[PDB]
Order: sequence, then structure tokens, then C-alpha cells
Amino acid sequence: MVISEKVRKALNDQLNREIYSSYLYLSMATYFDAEGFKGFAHWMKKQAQEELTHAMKFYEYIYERGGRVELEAIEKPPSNWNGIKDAFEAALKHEEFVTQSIYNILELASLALDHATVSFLKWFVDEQVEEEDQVREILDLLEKAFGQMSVIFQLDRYLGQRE
Amino acid sequence: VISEKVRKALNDQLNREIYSSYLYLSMATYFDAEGFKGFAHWMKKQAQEELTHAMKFYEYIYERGGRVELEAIEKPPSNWNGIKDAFEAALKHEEFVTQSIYNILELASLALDHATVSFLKWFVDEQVEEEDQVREILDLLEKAFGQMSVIFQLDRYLGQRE
Repeated sequence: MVISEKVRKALNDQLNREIYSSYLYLSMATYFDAEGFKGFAHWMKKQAQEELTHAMKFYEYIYERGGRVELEAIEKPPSNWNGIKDAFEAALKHEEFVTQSIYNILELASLALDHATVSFLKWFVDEQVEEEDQVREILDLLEKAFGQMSVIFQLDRYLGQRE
Repeated sequence: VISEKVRKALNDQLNREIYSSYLYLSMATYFDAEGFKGFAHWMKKQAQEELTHAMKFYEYIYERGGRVELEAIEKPPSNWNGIKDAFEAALKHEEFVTQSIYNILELASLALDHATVSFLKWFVDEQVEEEDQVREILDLLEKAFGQMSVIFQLDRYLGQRE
């Protein structure tokens, strides 16, 4: 182990946090499927495969560092919200808490003098000043829709074709 | 149009198959720790395979006008007493899902939901070769007892599963 047990613990908690991001985004699908937004569910669903691919990268990095991963319990996510906005609001806060979480690991890793993990985390800070700019954009759109259903379908149908 | 009862049983089965993906990944976090990348690679294909099963239960529960509810995922075990002790846990885990499919297959045939019955039959099959992949490994093991030599032959071979 060239990592410190301190930085590998934090990289391990971050692996656990995105697994839960993958479960919470899947759960927002179950709601969006339930309320008939197939395109909003499709998107959440692929936001869940994307957070899982992030966990893989954390997973493998821990092991090349020399360390080992330990998985923790996943607690049951919210299943129902107050509407499309309330759900996509929720994706926005969660995509902000993880933006802050990855700031602490970034710091922590520079405080620890870990030049590699910092560099490795370089891609994730950028990755997620995108992702939570997308989500806010999403929510700023369904506002001016104003419950006008014509253009919510328009957004369902458009986020529904993210590949 | 699924009944509430047939729904409930498929919703639990979906949450059980998710725990299986998680358990097998956890088993992969023990295997790379102990230095077997083939066995860990093999557990990683399996978990992601359990995932796929759990999204087919998913699209089906919405084809029939139901909704998935996602329950809490218990913490997996993280250590066992060796490779065969883990693949021991493997076989037993997927013997129990195999009997939990049958009970749904009954429950739905009594329903008489002929639609969920027919679809489970894909799983009943695919599930009754999942155990046999694990069954022969446990014995591909057991006769291995030791000879870390062929255990390493084995780990190499398992490690190329796609």
C-alpha cells in the first residue's frame, strides 16, 4: 500500500457514494416510468449506468494503488416525489452534494501530498461541473414549460434519446 | 394488469437479484485482495449479469402496468476462508434464488397469470445453468484441494470469461 489508509478510506467512501447515486437515479426512473415519462426514466437510467462506470474507475484505481475495496450497505432510496420538478430538483441537490464531496477528497488528497490520486481525481471535478450544469439546465427548462404539457413531452422525448 | 400479488413477488425478486449483483461484486473485492484477478474478473461478469436479469424483471413490471419499488440493499459479506469457501457461498446463494423462482412460477400459475409464468420460464432456464457454471467450479475446485498450480490454471481460465 502506497496509499495512506486515510486516502483509500475516502476513495472507498466515494466509491460507495456513487453506487448510491446509481441506485437513487434508478429509483427516480421507477417514479418516471410510473408517471408515464419514459424519456425522463430512460435518462435517469443511463445516469445510473454512468455513475456505475465511475465506481469501476474508483474500484480499479484503489487496487492499482495497492489497496482493496469494501462495499457497504445501500439504504433504500426515495421512490416518489411531488412531480417532475420535485424529482429533477432532487437530482440537482444530489449532484451538488457529490460535487462538494469530491472537493473534500480533492483537498484531503492534496493535504495528504498524494500527487497521483489528486491527478486521478482531476477528471472527476471537471466531469461533474458538467453533470450538474446539465441537471440545473434540465430543471430550468421544465420551469418555463409552466406545466404546459406540450413541451414537457418535448423534453421527455429529448432527454429520452440520450445515448 | 398484473395482480398486486404477482406484482409483489416480482418486485421482491427484482430486489433479490440486485443483492446478487452486489454480493458477487463484494466477492470480487475479496478475490482481488487475495490476488486472484481471474476469479475477481469472473465475479465481476456475474454481478453485471445479475444486473441485466434485474432490469428484465424491471421492463416486464412496467410492460404489465406495475411499478418497481427499490428496497434497501443489505451489506454483503466481505471475507471468506478461501476460494472454495466463497464459491461455496456462491452455489448456496443461487440455489436459494432457484427455489424462489419456482415459488413465483407456482404463485403465478395458480393466479392464473399465464403471462408472468411464461416469462419466468426464461429465468428458470437461465437460472438453472447459472448454478451449473458455479457447481462445476466448486468441483473444479474441491478436486483442487491445494495444487495452487492448477488453481492458477483455473484462475487464468475463469479470468477470460466475457
